[PDB]
Amino acid sequence: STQVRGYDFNRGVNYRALLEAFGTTGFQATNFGRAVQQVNAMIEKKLEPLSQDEDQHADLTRPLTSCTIFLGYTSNLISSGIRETIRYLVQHNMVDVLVTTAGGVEEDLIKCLAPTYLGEGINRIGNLLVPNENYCKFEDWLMPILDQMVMEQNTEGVKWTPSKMIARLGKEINNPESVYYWAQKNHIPVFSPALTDGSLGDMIFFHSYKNPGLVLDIVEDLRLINTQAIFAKCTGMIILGGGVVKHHIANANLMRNGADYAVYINTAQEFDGSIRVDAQPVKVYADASLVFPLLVAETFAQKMDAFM
Amino acid sequence: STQVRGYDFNRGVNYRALLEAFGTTGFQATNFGRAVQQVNAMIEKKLEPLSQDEDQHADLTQSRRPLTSCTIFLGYTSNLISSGIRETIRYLVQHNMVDVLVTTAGGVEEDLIKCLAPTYLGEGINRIGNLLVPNENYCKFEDWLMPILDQMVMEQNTEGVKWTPSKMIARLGKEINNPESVYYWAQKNHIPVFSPALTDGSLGDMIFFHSYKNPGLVLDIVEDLRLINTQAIFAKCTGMIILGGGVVKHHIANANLMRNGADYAVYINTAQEFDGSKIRVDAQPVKVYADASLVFPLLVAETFAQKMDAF
Amino acid sequence: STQVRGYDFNRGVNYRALLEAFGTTGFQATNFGRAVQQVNAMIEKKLEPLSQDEDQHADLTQSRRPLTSCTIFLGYTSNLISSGIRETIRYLVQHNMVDVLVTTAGGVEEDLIKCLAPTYLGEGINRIGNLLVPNENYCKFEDWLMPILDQMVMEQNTEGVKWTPSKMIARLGKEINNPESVYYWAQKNHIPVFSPALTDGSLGDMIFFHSYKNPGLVLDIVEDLRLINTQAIFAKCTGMIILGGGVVKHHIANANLMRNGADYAVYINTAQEFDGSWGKIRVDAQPVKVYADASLVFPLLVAETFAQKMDAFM
Amino acid sequence: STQVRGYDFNRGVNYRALLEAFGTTGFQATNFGRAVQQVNAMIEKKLEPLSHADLTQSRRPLTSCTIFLGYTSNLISSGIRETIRYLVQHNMVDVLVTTAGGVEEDLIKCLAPTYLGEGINRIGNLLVPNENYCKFEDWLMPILDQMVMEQNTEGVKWTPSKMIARLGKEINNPESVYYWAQKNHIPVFSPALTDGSLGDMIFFHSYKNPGLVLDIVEDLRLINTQAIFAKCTGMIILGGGVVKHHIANANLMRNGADYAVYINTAQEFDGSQPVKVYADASLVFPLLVAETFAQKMDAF
Ligand SMILES: CC(C)C[C@H](CN)n1ccc2c(-c3cccnc3)cccc2c1=O
Ligand SMILES: CC(C)C[C@H](CN)n1ccc2c(-c3cccnc3)cccc2c1=O
Ligand SMILES: CC(C)C[C@H](CN)n1ccc2c(-c3cccnc3)cccc2c1=O
Ligand SMILES: CC(C)C[C@H](CN)n1ccc2c(-c3cccnc3)cccc2c1=O
Repeated sequence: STQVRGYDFNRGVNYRALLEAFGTTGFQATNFGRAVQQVNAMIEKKLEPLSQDEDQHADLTRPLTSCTIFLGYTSNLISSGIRETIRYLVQHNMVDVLVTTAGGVEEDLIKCLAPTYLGEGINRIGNLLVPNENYCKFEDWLMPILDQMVMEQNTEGVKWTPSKMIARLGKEINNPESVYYWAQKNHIPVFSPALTDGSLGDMIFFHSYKNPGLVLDIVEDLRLINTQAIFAKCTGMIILGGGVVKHHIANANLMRNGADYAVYINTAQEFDGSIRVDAQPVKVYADASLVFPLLVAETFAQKMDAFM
Repeated sequence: STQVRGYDFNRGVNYRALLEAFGTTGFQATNFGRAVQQVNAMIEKKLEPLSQDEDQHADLTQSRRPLTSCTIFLGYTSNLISSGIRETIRYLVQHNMVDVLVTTAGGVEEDLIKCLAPTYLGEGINRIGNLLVPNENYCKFEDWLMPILDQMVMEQNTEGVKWTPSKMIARLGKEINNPESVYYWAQKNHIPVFSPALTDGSLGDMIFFHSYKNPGLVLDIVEDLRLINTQAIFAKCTGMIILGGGVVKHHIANANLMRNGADYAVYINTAQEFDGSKIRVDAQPVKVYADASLVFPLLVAETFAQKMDAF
Repeated sequence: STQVRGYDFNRGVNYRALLEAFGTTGFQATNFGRAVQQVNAMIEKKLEPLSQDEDQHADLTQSRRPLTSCTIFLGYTSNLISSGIRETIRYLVQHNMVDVLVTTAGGVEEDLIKCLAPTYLGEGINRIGNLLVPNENYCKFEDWLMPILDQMVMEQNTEGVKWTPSKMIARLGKEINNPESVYYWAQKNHIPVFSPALTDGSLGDMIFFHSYKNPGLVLDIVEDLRLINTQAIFAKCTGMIILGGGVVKHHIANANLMRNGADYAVYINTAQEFDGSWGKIRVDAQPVKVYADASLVFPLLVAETFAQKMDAFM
Repeated sequence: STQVRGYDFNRGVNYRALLEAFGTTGFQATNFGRAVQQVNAMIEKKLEPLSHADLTQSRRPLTSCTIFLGYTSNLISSGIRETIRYLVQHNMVDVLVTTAGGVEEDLIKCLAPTYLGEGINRIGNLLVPNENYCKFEDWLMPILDQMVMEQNTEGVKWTPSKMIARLGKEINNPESVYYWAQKNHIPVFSPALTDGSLGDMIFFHSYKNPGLVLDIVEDLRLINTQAIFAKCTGMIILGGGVVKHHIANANLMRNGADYAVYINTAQEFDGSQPVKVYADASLVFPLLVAETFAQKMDAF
């Protein structure tokens, strides 16, 4: 059994030892240390070379690795500075699939046009402020792209889905601060059935009266996200801010393995009800704005050289 | 200014007086009393007669549902459909007391599955909090669903049907043909159901599996985007009752869309604010910080169920 | 196995059937139904006829309260006394439906102050969640309190009184002499009130100020430690109803003290577990926890339990 | 206005820059950055040279900022016990306040360890073997005998703070928070001292050796004189509302806190300017100390 012991500041400030001491500190500090262990296990799996046999399985679809990592996050984390943390992972191909919620696409693209501010015509998101002007700049940028998307649908047989639209918006924003710029550049698909539930939806709706008939099919994206999970050698999940992806994915009939590694960081409670098996997930009960940068510092950022 | 005073049990037990006394009890009891007041205000607005030969904008809404003086949006998380709140929601939909439903992944199939086999109390099983759904329930559902999915794909070819989540949910409600089903009553009463996340759970696993046996099903979210927005834009007045989480974010006022803010908005959930989880403005919402499994039946008893005669 | 089924409003509004249907609704509704079952079992145990040597228990407990077949401890946070749940608690104490009260800093003075001036709904003021207590209410209480503290110090110094929080709370309840007061009824019915944190808030500010005018008041917690323990040790059976937080931690079973675990334990609060917040001794029964604001749940619980057995307490 | 921007890991892992970037990250990360600013302001005030003992009835010399450190007992069961012990060891705080269990869980750890989980006492994901309490009871009983004798023969008027100082002196172990508090004349307040296991043992002891008195009114005067004679007041309150923020009282000559940080996961909705970080203090408090007190070790 491991004894409870906190970091001793009589040693001075050794940041690596202080962060490792979370594991023996207890409560959510211990969950954080278990999350670091799970994510380091994911990364070490991902960096294992595929055999010529495994490599063959992999190509039945970006290059397959030994661990396909799904990174799911709520839109609020894109409004926060965690946008930079996510952009870094996507930029360096450290994760394979993104899943987000309503607002999670446009809040990244808008930040390329105008900043979000700290608080305590304004959109308030917790202690953040997005001036209404930011949405106006975004709408002016978006409308011509929606025109091209409808023309391509009608003249070049394009069958749009949320993931194909998000790839197109990332290509158009053409800005290395953008999560979605890097995802499309690095062939990391982005899934968001809720893509139209917020401001981007208001704009697509408005656009549809002057230029009707845009179709966004969710069933083709249903097949694409499943293909990422079914053809994976191994599956990891890092899910932030809420239940963006429920942990139970193991499905014998679909040939879909459970995740070998799963980390959840959120402040949701269980009490109101909010093939390889599904591994026991690690849950850190904490604001991901605090915890996710610390997790990335102790895991992905330690293996930067291997992803360059 | 209103004095804090709880119900006096020396009066014995008058449930109406006990429930009204929540308003002066404080903390979330007071919020419950304010939620009762807001929903009763919504209902009284809805029951106001609408102006003579009123422009329906049936051509603008593409809906067969007649306009009332207050369009009520009822949003709820799937977990509430697994709970007994399924019965509470089914009652409101059955009596045309709400106009639009919005739900999350699982919120459709957990209602339909309960028509085939029961969900059980806990403490091959799917655990949802203290509830248990036997895996066999999903097997029965899949056997029932596959032939309907076949008909839906063929109707794209034979009838020019352009499926959306709302149109699929109405079809599944018609097929289940069971008056215990929320979705049976919604399609019978022309109450549309919106759920872009329709395919994110077990129903999605089945649609995915079916799509290799019978390819072609398209579910378009943009036509549903237009349908849900036109319900809010052509509303004379808007009410929102949102349960279990942020199924719908409160700020809907949009001058460019001529979309009024809600005049009345009630939220019942246990989510925290601290981690960030011309047109009429968005009225200040009432939030009751509580499990909707406790609060929603009490809310309905003191509001909709009091005005059953008018519906 | 019990099927999940909510109340069907097609039956109309039958409040008793609606409240019973919480049991089959799931999530915290089911926990509420379990809490009603546990409290009804506590009350039915309490109402079972006893035989016992009255003088004998009295000399061991140093209490005038007669033993029943179940000793019920009611614990609550001070915020619930600021709320309308003050009326709910006062009712239970008035009718001798509970045996012992335990509260936290503020839980005594917020009841006494309401006898002098009202607390108001919000959304010089003390804000307690969405409640407002005007600062003037505390000034009226201070004016009322100072002469009583003078008498308490005189009785200590001339009549050998050894003050404890429970003895002080009984004296304040006697002095307020107002049937709206929880503490008026507790002292009238010989229900002791325990609060080691009695002086951590406004009442403490006033005791502190008074000690400059009239020094040497002693409030001993060790004699109260013995009084609360003897209530639990000489209990035939123990129930706990704990509101608003962990006012009393549920594990009380102690072989060395001959202190039985609770046979029935109900907790109503919104606290989380995640941040760490010989067949002769009865075990600690598994508690029922309802994750809910007690301001909503406690009156419903009382309606379906204690209020149904009012006849047996007359 | 400050722009929202997270730490860019393209810059590599620079821990000081990463921790500062919490300030511009938003949500509770921003609150953490504000908490570091408030505590650094407290420390800078405390280290200002000053231009009392008969008024406070304390041997502790006044500084330019009196810091009250309040914490729930669960944090003493956690590894935050080490973080608290460090601050007390180096006289970086002036007054401790805790809740039921917060004294004995420090002393018991000097006799036997607490273990990680997921005859055992469970405290969240921590395990305290029942034998730990048995070793503590064996150690405690002789001290209680001496305390009652000193009361009855040497006129000692015990209070929770005087008992906690005595237990810290007796444990005589530099891993103990309460050892360092009594060594450094840092008083510890706990009216709830007897609500838990230590109370069970004092109660048991009272049968064979009756009449121990623990007075709370003398402690009421001692904690107030710490606040009244303060030039400036800082509060660091962990795990819950151990001390409510509003202390300003004109009639008592008691100033409000100039600086206040609260770290806990309590919600305001059921009725349970300071900086509040809504977070488990087991995660946040070591980071806060690393960027504040530990940076100024030389000055202490
Ligand atoms: C993780 C997935 C491979 C499996 C899992 C099965 N429950 N699953 C599927 C889709 C899925 C989607 C989705 C659906 C359709 C189109 N675009 C995205 C979105 C969010 C979560 C999931 C999700 O959790
Ligand atoms: C409530 C709505 C009238 C406006 C509001 C604007 N933020 N809005 C829009 C769509 C919407 C949708 C949606 C989108 C597309 C297809 N089916 C459903 C789903 C959930 C929430 C919203 C939602 O909150
Ligand atoms: C409930 C009790 C019989 C036993 C239990 C043992 N853990 N216990 C004891 C005292 C106790 C007290 C107390 C202490 C001293 C004076 N006045 C009140 C206060 C709050 C909780 C408890 C409490 O939880
Ligand atoms: C911080 C204090 C100077 C003033 C403040 C006024 N509300 N105050 C007082 C006592 C106090 C005590 C206390 C009381 C008596 C004996 N031992 C400790 C415990 C906890 C918090 C407080 C507390 O918050």
